[PDB]
Amino acid sequence: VKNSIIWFRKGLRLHDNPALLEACKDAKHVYPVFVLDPHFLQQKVSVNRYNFLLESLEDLQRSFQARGSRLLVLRGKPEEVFPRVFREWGVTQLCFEHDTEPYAKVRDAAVRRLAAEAGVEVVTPISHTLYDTDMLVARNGGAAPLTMQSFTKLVDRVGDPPAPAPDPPAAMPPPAEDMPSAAPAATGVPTWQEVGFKEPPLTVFKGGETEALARLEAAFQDPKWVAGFQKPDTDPSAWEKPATTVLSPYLKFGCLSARLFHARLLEVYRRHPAHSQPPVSLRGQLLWREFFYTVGSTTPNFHRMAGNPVCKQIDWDDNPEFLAAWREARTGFPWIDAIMTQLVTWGWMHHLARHSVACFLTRGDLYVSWERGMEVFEEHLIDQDHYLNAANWMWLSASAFFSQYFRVYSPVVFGKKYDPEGRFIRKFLPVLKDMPAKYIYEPWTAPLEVQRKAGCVVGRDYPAPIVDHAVASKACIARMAAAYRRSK
Ligand SMILES: Cc1cc2nc3c(=O)[nH]c(=O)nc-3n(C[C@H](O)[C@H](O)[C@H](O)COP(=O)(O)OP(=O)(O)OC[C@H]3O[C@@H](n4cnc5c(N)ncnc54)[C@H](O)[C@@H]3O)c2cc1C
Ligand SMILES: [Cl-]
Repeated sequence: VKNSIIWFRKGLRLHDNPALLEACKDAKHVYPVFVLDPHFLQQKVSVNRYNFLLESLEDLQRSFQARGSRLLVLRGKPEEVFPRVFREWGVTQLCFEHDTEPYAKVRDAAVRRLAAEAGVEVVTPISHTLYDTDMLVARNGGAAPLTMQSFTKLVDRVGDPPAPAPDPPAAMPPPAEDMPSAAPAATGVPTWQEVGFKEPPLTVFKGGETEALARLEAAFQDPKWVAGFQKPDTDPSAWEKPATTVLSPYLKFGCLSARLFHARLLEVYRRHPAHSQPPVSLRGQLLWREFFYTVGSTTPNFHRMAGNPVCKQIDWDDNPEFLAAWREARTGFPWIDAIMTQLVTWGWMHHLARHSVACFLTRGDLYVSWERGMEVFEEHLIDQDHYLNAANWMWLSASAFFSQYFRVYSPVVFGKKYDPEGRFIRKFLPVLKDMPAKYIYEPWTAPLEVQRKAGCVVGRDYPAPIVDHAVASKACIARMAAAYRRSK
């Protein structure tokens, strides 16, 4: 008989899951498995992203229970768990979504060898990304395109991505009963308190495939907005109803299939001939994800500066004081501090909000390495993606892809163009709630009487600005100009 395991790592969903469809085919028993490291926090990860994963697994558990099955959260490392459960469950086939991250390739290689020793067939379909990323490289002459414009001409020569896979059957072959490694008390989904966290999650975005689909349909309720979407024209100060889809955490964990997203976009585009085109369109945003995935998977040391063949080597400063002030939202610039407060509270900010804080920390003001800001983003972001977080930090620091280091966002003027009353600022920084809008972006310019009437004295309730933007930015520009000249 055929007994199979569908191993969840990403792809935390039942829709468009070719690995699950293959695991169920002609199977007598199916073991849906997620491997959890109970010593993860005793190693970096916020409760917001880890609870988002737990809610995603809880959503999987209900979906499996609704089809006569059950999700098994096995404790331990995969190289030690699978050799046992291969023999105990009589497994003949192992199925999991292909992953191109560096750690994934080492882990998957090791598991593949253990599977061959136990006589277990391994099927690893591609469905995290739109395309087979190795096929795009092979189609482009053996090297990944380094520009979005050339990357778009490649995907247009390849054609549409594969259709989303059909849904699994209404009933699924259940796990075998009374197997010791499948005991319910040792395979349940843990809560955020049980994995070690002490502070509760504060984010407003709930995890799981069900939430991902409901947010997808909400984005498509207005097909004209989808068709006319232009990323650079969206509002970073909008928080009550964010100006973009906020599908990034679900695409990161695979709660939403990118191919389903892409297939829905094409339906709307066929009916609205004036729809926006890449790179600004909503399809263009999925292409940025694919573009960065294709470059980064074929570039060694992509997440670092040294040894990265595509990253500029810049003499970033080792200023721990500037980094701590930026990390703890006490720079003295309310627009910067409000975004960094949203980072720790929600785990998600609008793309241009991330532009503001990343330019400020790196090539704009503090001249700290993009790797340091990256480490802070990887801790709190619920959409934390190894390749996207890398490439966008190298973009914002003018270390890769982007080179116009003379374009420097003002931490005073940028948000003021969207939100002159500072509603975004008062939301996330309630200490400035009573500050009049004339000084909300520049509280140190307010007279002492106004600061006292609003109960926010600069240097007592809210910190004074750590740098003068006009002085700091001119220095960063002069130094970036020399870094782009000394190289060749
Ligand atoms: C410094 C910095 C760090 C970032 N780190 C991450 C990260 O860790 N994870 C992440 O998902 N995105 C990251 N981004 C990209 C961008 O911030 C988010 O993808 C976007 O803000 C998510 O909101 P959304 O889903 O509403 O985007 P939408 O505008 O709705 O775009 C839809 C989808 O397209 C993809 N996408 C959009 N913009 C980009 C982009 N610039 N690069 C790659 N994919 C994109 C995402 O999968 C997103 O869900 C980063 C950008 C910056 C400037
Ligand atoms: Cl500006």
